[PDB]
Amino acid sequence: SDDDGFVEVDGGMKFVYKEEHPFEKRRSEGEKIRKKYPDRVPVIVEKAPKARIGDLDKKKYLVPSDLTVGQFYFLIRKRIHLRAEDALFFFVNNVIPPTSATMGQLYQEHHEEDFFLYIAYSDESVYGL
Repeated sequence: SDDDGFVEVDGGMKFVYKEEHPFEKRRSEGEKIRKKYPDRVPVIVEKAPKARIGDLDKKKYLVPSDLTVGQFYFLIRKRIHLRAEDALFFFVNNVIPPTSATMGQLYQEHHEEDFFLYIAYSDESVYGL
């Protein structure tokens, strides 16, 4: 007992979506949309702190699970009208996901307790820079 160790609970990253939608309501929607569309995953995308980059009109995406991170990357780039030479990086829990992974795998490994996957985007490869 002298060495009892804390469990470090992971809350994920800060999102406006999480501040504006009560957790219990988020979890209800995440569970239900996964039953409605078992081959898709619900995703929240928001601009990271200090990013200097175009705004993203819509934060909520219902994504076929077999689409890759790289495909979703080009989708988001197009929605913010980024030029090809401009950078865009995604972060899930402060880590850049590999482009070859499926969105389904990223969701399975990293969805939060509300059954959403949370992605932040930035112009920089360091979250918050």
